[PDB]
Amino acid sequence: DHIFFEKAVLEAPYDYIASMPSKGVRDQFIDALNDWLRVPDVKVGKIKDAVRVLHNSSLLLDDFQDNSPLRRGKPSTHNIFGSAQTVNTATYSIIKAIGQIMEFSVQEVMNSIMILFQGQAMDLFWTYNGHVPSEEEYYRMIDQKTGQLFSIATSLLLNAADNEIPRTKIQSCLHRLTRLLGRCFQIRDDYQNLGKWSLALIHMIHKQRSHMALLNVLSTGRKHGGMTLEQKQFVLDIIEEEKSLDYTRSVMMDLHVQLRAEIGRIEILLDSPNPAMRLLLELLRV
Amino acid sequence: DHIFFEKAVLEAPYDYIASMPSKGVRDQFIDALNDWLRVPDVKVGKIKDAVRVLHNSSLLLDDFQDNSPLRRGKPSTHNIFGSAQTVNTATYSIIKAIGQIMEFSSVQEVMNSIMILFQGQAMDLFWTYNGHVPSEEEYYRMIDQKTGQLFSIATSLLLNAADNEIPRTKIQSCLHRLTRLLGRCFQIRDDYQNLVKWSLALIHMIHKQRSHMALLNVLSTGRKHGGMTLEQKQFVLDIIEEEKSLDYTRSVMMDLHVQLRAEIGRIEILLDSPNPAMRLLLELLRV
Amino acid sequence: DHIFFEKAVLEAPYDYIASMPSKGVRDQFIDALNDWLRVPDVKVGKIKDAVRVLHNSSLLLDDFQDNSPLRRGKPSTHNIFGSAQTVNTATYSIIKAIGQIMEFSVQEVMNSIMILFQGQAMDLFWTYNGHVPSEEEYYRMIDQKTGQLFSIATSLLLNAADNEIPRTKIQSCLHRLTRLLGRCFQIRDDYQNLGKWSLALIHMIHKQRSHMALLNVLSTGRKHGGMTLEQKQFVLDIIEEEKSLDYTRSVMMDLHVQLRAEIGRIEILLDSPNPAMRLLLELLRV
Amino acid sequence: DHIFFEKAVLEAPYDYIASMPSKGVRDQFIDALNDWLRVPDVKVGKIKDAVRVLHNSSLLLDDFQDNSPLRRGKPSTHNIFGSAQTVNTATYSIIKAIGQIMEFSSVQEVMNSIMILFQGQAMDLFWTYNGHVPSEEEYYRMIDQKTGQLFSIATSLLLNAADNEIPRTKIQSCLHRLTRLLGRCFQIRDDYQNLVKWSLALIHMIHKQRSHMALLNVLSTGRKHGGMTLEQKQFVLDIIEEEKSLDYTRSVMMDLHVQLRAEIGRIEILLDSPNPAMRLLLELLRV
Amino acid sequence: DHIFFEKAVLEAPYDYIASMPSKGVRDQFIDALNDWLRVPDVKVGKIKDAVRVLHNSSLLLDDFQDNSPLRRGKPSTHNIFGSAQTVNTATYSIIKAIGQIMEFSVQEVMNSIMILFQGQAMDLFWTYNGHVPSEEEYYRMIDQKTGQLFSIATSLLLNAADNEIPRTKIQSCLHRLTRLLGRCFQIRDDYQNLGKWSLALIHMIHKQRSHMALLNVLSTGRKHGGMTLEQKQFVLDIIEEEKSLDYTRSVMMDLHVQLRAEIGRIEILLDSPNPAMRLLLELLRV
Amino acid sequence: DHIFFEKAVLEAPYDYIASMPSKGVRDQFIDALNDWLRVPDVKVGKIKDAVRVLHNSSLLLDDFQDNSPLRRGKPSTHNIFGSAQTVNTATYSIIKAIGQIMEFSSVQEVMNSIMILFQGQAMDLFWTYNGHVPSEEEYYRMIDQKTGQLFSIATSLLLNAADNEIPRTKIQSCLHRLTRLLGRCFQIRDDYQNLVKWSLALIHMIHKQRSHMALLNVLSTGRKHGGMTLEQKQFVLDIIEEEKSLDYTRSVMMDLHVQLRAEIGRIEILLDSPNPAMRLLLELLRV
Repeated sequence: DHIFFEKAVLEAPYDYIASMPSKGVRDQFIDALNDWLRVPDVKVGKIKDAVRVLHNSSLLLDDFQDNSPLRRGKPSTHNIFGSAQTVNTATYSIIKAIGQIMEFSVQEVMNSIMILFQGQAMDLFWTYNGHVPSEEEYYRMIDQKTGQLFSIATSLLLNAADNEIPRTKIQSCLHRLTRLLGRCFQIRDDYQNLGKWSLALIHMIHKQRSHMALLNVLSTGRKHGGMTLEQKQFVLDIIEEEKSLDYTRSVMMDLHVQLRAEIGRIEILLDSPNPAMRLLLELLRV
Repeated sequence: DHIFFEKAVLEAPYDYIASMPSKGVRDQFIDALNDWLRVPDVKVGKIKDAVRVLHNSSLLLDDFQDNSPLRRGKPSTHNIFGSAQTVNTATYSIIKAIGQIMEFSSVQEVMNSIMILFQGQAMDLFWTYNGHVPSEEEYYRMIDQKTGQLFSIATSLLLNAADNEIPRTKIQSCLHRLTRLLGRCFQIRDDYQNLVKWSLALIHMIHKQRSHMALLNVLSTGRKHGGMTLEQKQFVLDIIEEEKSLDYTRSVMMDLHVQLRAEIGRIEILLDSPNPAMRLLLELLRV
Repeated sequence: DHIFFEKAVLEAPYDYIASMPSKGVRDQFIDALNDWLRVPDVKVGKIKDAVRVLHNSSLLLDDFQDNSPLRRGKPSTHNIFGSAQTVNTATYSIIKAIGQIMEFSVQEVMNSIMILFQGQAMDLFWTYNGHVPSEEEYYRMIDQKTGQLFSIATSLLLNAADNEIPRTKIQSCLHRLTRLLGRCFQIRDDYQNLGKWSLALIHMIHKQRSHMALLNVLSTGRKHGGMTLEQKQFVLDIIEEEKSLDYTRSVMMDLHVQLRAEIGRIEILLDSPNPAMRLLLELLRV
Repeated sequence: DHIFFEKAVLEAPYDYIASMPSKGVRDQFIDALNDWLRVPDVKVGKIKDAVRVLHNSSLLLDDFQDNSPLRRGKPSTHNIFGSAQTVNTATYSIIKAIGQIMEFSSVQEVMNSIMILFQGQAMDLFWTYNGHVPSEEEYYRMIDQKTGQLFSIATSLLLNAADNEIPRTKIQSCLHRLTRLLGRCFQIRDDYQNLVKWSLALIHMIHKQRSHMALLNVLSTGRKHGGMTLEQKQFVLDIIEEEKSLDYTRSVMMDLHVQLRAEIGRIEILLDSPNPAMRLLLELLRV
Repeated sequence: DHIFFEKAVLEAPYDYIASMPSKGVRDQFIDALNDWLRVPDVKVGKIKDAVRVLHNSSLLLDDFQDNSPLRRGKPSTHNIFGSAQTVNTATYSIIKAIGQIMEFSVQEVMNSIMILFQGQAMDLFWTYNGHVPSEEEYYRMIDQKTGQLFSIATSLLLNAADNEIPRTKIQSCLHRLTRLLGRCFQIRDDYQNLGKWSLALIHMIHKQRSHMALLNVLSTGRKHGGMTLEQKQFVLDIIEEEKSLDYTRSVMMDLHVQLRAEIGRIEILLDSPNPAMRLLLELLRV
Repeated sequence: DHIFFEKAVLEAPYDYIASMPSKGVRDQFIDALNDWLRVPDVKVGKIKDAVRVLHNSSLLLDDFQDNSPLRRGKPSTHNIFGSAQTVNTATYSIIKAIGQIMEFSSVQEVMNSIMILFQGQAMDLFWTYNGHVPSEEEYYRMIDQKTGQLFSIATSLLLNAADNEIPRTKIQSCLHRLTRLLGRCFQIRDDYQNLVKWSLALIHMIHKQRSHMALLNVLSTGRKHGGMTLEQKQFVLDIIEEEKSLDYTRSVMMDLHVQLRAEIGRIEILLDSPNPAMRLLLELLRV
């Protein structure tokens, strides 16, 4: 009656970003995963819906301060509803997502979600206090979020997997695959400007030599809550001349080698070749 | 450890406001309620700890961007960690609280209890951002959805762990009615104390009283500035005091005390237990 | 001597906007009106001059805070002289205009001008406190300003009308015509973005259904003293999909029917067909 | 009614500052002036009411964007209604005042009287915005155009309604000379009181005294910041006090009192009426 | 060891702007001057290096607050290191420059540099307190900076001049030439937008008539620490219609006449025609 | 004159802070040092004047953009002349100071002495802007490069003009060691006084003590805001006082006094001159 109006208020900021183009690597991963596990279409639908809400809510919490517009006539959610409403809808949406998950123990599910916020905590902490994460810390952070969200999807699918697949023989390789895939996806994605960092930027800072100019723009942007368009150009130009993108390409090639090995290992564990998964891996390049 | 370090980062904004001195009404209500239910001290402790986390996280989530200090050597949590870390920690803390609830237990019922709090806050944030002053009825409905609901959650948890010699089914209806009305009484009183985000006096003066141009305009000035300074606040106060709208609040509270005293009596009779603790709590919530 | 310098200071902000292109619908209306009344060219000149000063001064008072530039190298008057000088010149110019009018009773003339500020008061009041005017209030506001300024011109012309036209038989229809024409002109003009409002925007809010997104951008722009370019795009897109411009077109078609009736009624009262007035009405379309 | 509501909106910013306590000099001057002219109490009331509206509207028009509160529970009109509503109401109020003037009456002469006020304000706003410090002569010419002119308007209105047994033509010249000089005396005094927008002391120190680098630069700092804070103001004050430029103000005021006392005497002789009220007013305008 | 790192910090903001394109009129002047004096290539190199450091450091002190980017991906030095580091590096660089100069008396060298700051003082003073310099004051300011920097180069070269040139017979004409050349270069350069001023703008203000609009934008920009793009357009448009660029062209033509006379006088003092110097003069036109 | 006017413009920001009351330690150290070297009063006067110009110019160069007033009627130099004029005057004043140094004299040695000050300031500005908290060792190296160096410059100048009966070569090594250690002692003390840009206590608590999350985050908050307000400062202070890191400062200063008293004694023996002035100065630099 009047409660439908209240719900419409509560979910208005969510419905806003939920209409944006997703560029669904995650759903393509779940589809590829299900070519092995063969979970009923009805179930993977709910699992997709669950992790999407989880992913969308992550974005709302991430971009609740963002002022830059999303599309042509679509401002940031913050520029429609303000920070407070955005944050409140986001927190509610996560809890609703967890409630939806509880249909497919309790403490285990809660812990899996909470790891995501452990990851975000480190990312936020480092950003706010001006720490450039080492490559090792960068990876651990990715594992606790982008990799973790991927892991949640994998676990839910394994739980609802067809009765003719051996879950215990496969759970091992499946999560090693998931962790490496999320890392590969995140590294690839952070590369597609040149997240807040990149493998190139991180390596350049920590590897060798003085780039006083670079240290100082980052501090400048940090003081201003981000860098301008010119400053970003400047940082890209430094990275391009130091040949630091070549390091990223080296790591990714090795990452594909590790991942192609994991897939074949699983393809042999089951009697199922997975071109879809190998296809997805091949499209996460350079 | 290095995961202990990661935990310390995550909990750091929570540990900050958690050291602030609390109001005390919530724990006092639980103690007064337990004089009936006689829940084991260990269990009420966990229940107290759980709703406190739930309460502190609520504070963090709506104070994540105000700039006024809490005490002299205590800036706002926002002015220590920033909005992002504050909001992230807060959201984590709520999930951690829900995990703690289940630990001493239905799953969907627990979730629905928590989510009501955000439906109530959604309306609060909606009205504020779009310059709508709540009607007295909407103001109550919001209070029931939040402050009344958090009290309700505490009540539900106590009932489930009540000593096996009290009749939970005979007492359940009366107990939740008492809880809702007391949360309202607590909130109205609290908003009143803070007057001299809304107030029953301010609500009544806008809807059932005729055109005050300076009041409406100074509210819009504050609404589009994030908040009013002291002189604007004082100006709003001065208007309320000359129109004697504070008397309306006094009237509602007195009637609310009558309802509540009657509700306590019914429960003091259903059980064979007089509750001077609950009645004292009621009396201290004066306007 | 030195007083010429002082006057040049006082009227500098006025001379600034007075050189802008007017897009004179008002003067075309006065010309069309004079095809009936046949007021001496010298007199309509002074009347045109009077209402223009009145209109220009209205703009100065309206845009004394505006930061957006007018033309290519022409910033807002505020960005040349500041708010204080702009406001002071504006108020002076209105009083001078009234003095000029007093050549063509006193309390009646003063009252006619004061109605304009009654209209602006409601517009400013609603804008500042976040009230979206109903269609009825929107009309009453238009009648008290854009329609009122038009009415002032009509009255002045009627007063100086040729001796062979019956003022008493015509005054009735003439002011009904003027009120409807100003309304039609304002509705048409507010449409030419998609004033601060529009008939479409007003109707959409008040007619039917929840557009949470729409309510919230308006509140956001209100807090910021106007919306950005993206937010305006967003509002247009919502109105375009809700087919709300179709309501405006419906009202305008009806408005032209009422107005064509008024013109013919006057064309028959006198023995004078007025193609110029009908031409003007036909160009205020969609 | 619904037009009464519209009126209330329009007059709301005016009703706000109209409740502030006034200086009182203007009404006192009119009373002292009426001890000569013996205008019917009803008429001087309307004249007082008219120039007050004219005065209040002037305040609104140049205080439409300063952010400092007037009293403790009284923020600036700007900080209640905003600039737009303040400016719109003010402009309306001036026109309403002019309409009131005609009501108890030439048309063009009345308009010209009002428009002088804006010519004077134009120069004030011009010099301020472009960082020009007025010469003492320009400072007087501005005062005559505004504060002196408003007093002049009051004088003209009183004269026109004067008791039929006083010779208006014999007294007119002396009366306007007195009015101009008293407006100047009132303004110089007032600016002096506010020192310890300009001041006679500050004007004199810049033009007839040699190079003070810190003073000029701190003025430019304030001019491009909208205004100086207290320490900058205090700094400006400290410079004026050590250069003893305040003594120059004292000198001008003493000479002004001599001129004014002589002017009152001439009028006290043209009429057979000593005016202790006007002389008391003069004496109270001390530096 | 660690001191190399400290030096790299200290000189990081200097190395930043030192890589920018110079558009070296100054070096072309020194080359032209050396066609007479014939100072050893090694020495003019150090002299060029000295005045460049001096010039670069001048820029750092001038633009330590500037927010506008220099090139495509090169923000202002202020937007990399902040004002404090920029100012500190600048002051250090001047002192190092003076130390470098001391290889080619002491009080005379110090005084020559200090004149530069006397010039900047007047420029900064006038800008901050809203004084438009007269043409005479404009010239004296130029002589104390742009002309003075040119004079420093001339003096250093004269000191190291070949033994077969008469320094005493030439010092007179050489410094008159230098002063006039710097003035001509600065006037030409200030013209290449339409420094903070121009000969046209200065003349227009001081020559004749009221341009209220012009006075008020300048005050507006002054309050805002500079004018926007539109305001600058507006100022150019006023100058272009008042035919004030014609005054600049008049002064420059006369300046070339004076300068061509000085060059020939020197060409006859020595037995050396200097096409390079005359070439440089010819390229400082309009 | 019209060049005297130009000079007045140039020196105006310098003349402003030059009238502020000085700390006095620098001149007191020179006087105590001259009790050994017996430099003619005329010469030490010029040396004092020179290092003062050098010191005042340093203040101007790093206070050219802070907005807090110095006294009640004394705003920051920045808030009188702006950053540009302040920075320009400061840079000129340093060059003028160097010219004064040469006047009462090597050229390259004098320049190198001055340039060390900017190498030290470069590190200070670098660490601050990029959020690096100096290690105790780096903190000392910076102090030696600046405050210690300015003292060193004064020492070198005194030595060169010392009375011909004191052995400069026998005393040079001990004198510079004393100078460096005293500059450090003066700076540590001064930073300590300002606690209750860095401080030895704050430095020690971050590096040799374990994870304080609120401290690090509030520093970053201030670092990206240009500076902390009073409550943030007070909050930082409250943390230092409960961790008793102030005791570490006390320990270093006591050990520093032991070293310095030993150094004075060696010089009191190399010369036949006890220096109660230098020892008193040492003792007054207490923590």
